[PDB]
Amino acid sequence: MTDFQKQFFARLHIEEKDTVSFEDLSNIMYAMAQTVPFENLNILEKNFKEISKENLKEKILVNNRGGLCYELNPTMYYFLKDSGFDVHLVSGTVYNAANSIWAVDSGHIATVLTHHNELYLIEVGFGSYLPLAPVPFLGEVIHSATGDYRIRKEMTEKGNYILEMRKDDWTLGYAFYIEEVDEEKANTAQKIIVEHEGSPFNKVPLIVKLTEDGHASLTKDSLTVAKNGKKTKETVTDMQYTNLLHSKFGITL
Ligand SMILES: C[N+]1(CCCS(=O)(=O)[O-])CCCCC1
Repeated sequence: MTDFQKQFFARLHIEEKDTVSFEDLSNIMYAMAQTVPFENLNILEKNFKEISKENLKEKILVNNRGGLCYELNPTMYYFLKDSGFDVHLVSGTVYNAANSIWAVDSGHIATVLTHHNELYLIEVGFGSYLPLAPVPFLGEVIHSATGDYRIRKEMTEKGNYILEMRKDDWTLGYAFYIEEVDEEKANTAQKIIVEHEGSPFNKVPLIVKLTEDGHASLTKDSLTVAKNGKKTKETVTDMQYTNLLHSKFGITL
């Protein structure tokens, strides 16, 4: 068991395990969603670092922060790698179904896992749109509390595969290429999301995390808490913003 693995189990508040199985992945992903939030604050504080195993262990596992896709998915990638799984990073581009257009090119990073000769997409970083389990490339629908998810082989101008989702009809989440990439592509996604003028993540604070009974979202101005059949939206002032970061998301800057 490496230090990365130990800090990871600790971060997720789940049992240490010297042998991690495939059947375990779903519950680790669920635990990761409950504990590690999607957040962009290091872009705004201008203290993002190079994407690496050490920097990420320190930011996410030691300092109990969250991150964006190019931080959360490589984090899981490293955990999965030390756990003996055959894993790879892939690059893609998110689609903005609302406005019917692509997000910034090559802004997304994700993880693919090989088990028993079959491919699974491991997705823990796509905001709150989380499958909470591996998504089989064979095409099977994964049902989670955040919605439905499936992979399709499909050439677009942003990849040769797609992650589709709902919840009302199937809509494109992101397109990606199955071709393997490394940390340098991850650092490039960061640069893109930090710098590009059309990036959704370099203007205002954005923090989301799943919870027991739904999810919670925070911005410069408002806190949204969704439970089942109930949503609360409320204004947040600068004075309440530090407490909320800590109390709802375990974030201390
Ligand atoms: C296929 N598509 C996405 C459609 C968007 S939908 O929400 O309906 O799934 C349209 C532009 C070409 C590449 C992406």
